[PDB]
Amino acid sequence: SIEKIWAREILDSRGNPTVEVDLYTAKGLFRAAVPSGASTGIYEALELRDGDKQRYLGKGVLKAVDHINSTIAPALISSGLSVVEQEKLDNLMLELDGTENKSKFGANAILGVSLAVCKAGAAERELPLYRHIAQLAGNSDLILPVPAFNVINGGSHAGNKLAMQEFMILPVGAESFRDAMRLGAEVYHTLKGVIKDKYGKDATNVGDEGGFAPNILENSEALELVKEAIDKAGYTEKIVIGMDVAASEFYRDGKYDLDFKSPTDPSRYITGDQLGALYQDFVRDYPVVSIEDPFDQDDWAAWSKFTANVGIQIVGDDLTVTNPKRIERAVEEKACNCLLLKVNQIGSVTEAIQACKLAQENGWGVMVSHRSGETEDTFIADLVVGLCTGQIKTGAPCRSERLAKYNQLMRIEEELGDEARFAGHNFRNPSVLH
Amino acid sequence: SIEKIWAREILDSRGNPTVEVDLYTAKGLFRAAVPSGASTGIYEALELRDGDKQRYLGKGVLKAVDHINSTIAPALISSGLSVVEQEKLDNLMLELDGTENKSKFGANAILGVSLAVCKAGAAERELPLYRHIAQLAGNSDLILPVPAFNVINGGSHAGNKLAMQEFMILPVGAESFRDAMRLGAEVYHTLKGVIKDKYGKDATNVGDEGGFAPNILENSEALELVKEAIDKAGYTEKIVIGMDVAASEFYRDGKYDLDFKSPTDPSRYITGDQLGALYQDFVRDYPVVSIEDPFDQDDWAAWSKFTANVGIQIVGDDLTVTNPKRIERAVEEKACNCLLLKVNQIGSVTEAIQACKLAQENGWGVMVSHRSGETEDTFIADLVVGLCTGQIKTGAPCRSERLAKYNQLMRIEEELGDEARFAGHNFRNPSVL
Ligand SMILES: [Cl-]
Ligand SMILES: [Mg+2]
Ligand SMILES: [Mg+2]
Ligand SMILES: [Mg+2]
Repeated sequence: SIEKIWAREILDSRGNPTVEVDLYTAKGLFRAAVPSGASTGIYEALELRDGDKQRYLGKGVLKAVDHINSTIAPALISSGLSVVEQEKLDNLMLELDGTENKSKFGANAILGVSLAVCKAGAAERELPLYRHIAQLAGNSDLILPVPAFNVINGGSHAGNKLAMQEFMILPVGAESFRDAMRLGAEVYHTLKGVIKDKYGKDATNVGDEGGFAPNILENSEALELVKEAIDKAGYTEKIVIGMDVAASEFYRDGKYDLDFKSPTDPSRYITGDQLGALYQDFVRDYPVVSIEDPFDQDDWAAWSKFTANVGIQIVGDDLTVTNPKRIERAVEEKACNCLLLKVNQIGSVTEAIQACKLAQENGWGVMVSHRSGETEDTFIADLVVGLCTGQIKTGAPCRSERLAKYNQLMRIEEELGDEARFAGHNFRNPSVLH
Repeated sequence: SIEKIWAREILDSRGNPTVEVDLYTAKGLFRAAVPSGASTGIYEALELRDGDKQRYLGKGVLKAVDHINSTIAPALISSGLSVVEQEKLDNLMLELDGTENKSKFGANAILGVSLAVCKAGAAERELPLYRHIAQLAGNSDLILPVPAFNVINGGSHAGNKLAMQEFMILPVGAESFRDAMRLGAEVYHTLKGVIKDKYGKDATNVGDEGGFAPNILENSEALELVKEAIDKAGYTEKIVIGMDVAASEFYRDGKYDLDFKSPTDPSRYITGDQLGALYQDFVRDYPVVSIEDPFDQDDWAAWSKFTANVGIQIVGDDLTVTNPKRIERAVEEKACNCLLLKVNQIGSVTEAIQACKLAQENGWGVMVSHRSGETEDTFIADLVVGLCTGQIKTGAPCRSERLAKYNQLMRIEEELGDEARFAGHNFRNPSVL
């Protein structure tokens, strides 16, 4: 039932071009936009960039836009398939591309259409997007996720020495999602004053995801600042800490560099075992309940060893790239126990849902995720609810490419009323709350 | 007519609560959100905050929301008025409020509904939002505005010694609005590198509007950095600079302090004349074609004198605070020649349009503006096009509460097709195009 499709180039939260797709049906216009990461794993589906240095510094996405309007569009229209057939329409583009990593049209082109298709499908069945997604996934009793706000940005997301990428707070003890937003925001505002008083005002500017980017090096200090903010806000024991190390960003010849943003100096490099011993101290001295990408995307041995020696959540991101093939290996080698779900790491809604179900069926938790480069699109809000993962990270409660998703989640909770439950302390496995 | 009105509390780009309204008609759902404003004041409309220091540091807006759901909503529904009747519906809310500055219900409450009504009205007319606004204002020759990107911040918006508040780049030489976005984005990224190499990576983070706030004191240094970025990007002949001094922030005992962020010392204070002399140098040495709030909101003498002695655009912000009465005085005293248009500062769509037309009818330019605390709402994009102001400032090309507007403007340009026209070098008076 697809009448027409038109893609365009828009700008993401960092000012870089990205793909946006408008899809028309008898129900009206449905548009979606595609995110873009900065710390991208080498195994992620291909993000097709034009490479025209004389334009957007080679970051244009006209090629991906043209593939959509000139090749993908006519094909989906010809199929005559209803937009409710997410799997059939997605597989169609997959075949049309014909490559494993979507290197012909680009994962950004395919995903742009896939997303618009899903929104049109929900309208076709007269249902909110989150409910439609739930049916596509095979879920009934939906639930609001615990939000993980990245309030201190480091790594390749900020201008500071801080090597680790994200320090997140999770309002596990909130009464509802709306309440979770309040605690998150309150801690964030308290944290601004905590940082300002110790490092000055020039340390309250933010990184790509809205978290403060203080001029610090020690990751322990970041944790200390967050913990102090939590306590000062009066939410100790109601808010826990999450981390995204994104170790692949500072992996240097088997070793790890916790100061890679400074002039290269191998003498400061540390081994995997040392890095792991550091994490143990963090989990011991701080309320750290989740650590994402603690080791390089290829350093499997380190993942298995660490995970087997911790009782917290270990999240695969660059390790798994929302890819079933990589997920299968991680589950067999018990490399981690949670999957970070990024629709643009694989390239289609169908594959993302499949990756999610695969993790869930193996006892893994699943945290839906934005990319460091986001747009005003809010698809992941409805996605996390429909997939009942119980957890999502989509930024600090700062910068609207972040708030747009959090605001949408509050609207979802409002619409569901007493039909949905907050994940709370069961963010790892909310299927028990039903 | 209106079937239902439901308001809720959402978070703005800084993490503070604000008002969002859902308006229902036979046509469907129409929602809009309100940007950050001011709770206190004497001229501008005031936003109503809860004041509960225990909740959101006292920045909640539950009261404003309550007024919409338990008061405004039922009143507008009963009237049976069509959403196409913007003026009548807005007037009804103004009378329901009673105050002169919308201090009872809150400017954020009234504007929220006003914005939703306008979006719903456009649907009833079966027209895009920018077109509906154009008809409400009496315009037909729509025009795409030149964007003014705030890439370097100072004053109260930064932790540096830099006194002046905003340093913007305007792609007046762009071929279209889409092209203007590319130029702005390319210069922004180029600027980031220039700052990283000169000040260090630790100075490449962004402020509330997405611009950079390097540790600098000299205002000429900020201009120098922007100029270098423009040149390095290769657009020296297509991009000019706009400034927002926000002089009210450093106005001291009838004088001005270009280092007010340092320990008080009136011996460094400068007079209006001296401050104007500095601007004179900025205009001669850099491609500055526009300066906002060069003097205090009450220092009328300095405004009129400066405007009469320069040829650049002079924009009233705190001076005019989007207020008809203030605008009238500024017009009669020739204090400035451009109105910064902040819808939430007046409180209603109807009143904002009237303030815009008042300015335009008096030979003034008009630059639509965002607020420090923005939302994912894109209303002002359609507004600047429908009003044909020729210029808008809604952030650096960074942080989506800014990009949402810019992307929407690109969609509008695309929608206009061949009829699309870019203000370009005539951003001050697109009336000629
Ligand atoms: Cl403002
Ligand atoms: Mg990454
Ligand atoms: Mg990650
Ligand atoms: Mg101003």
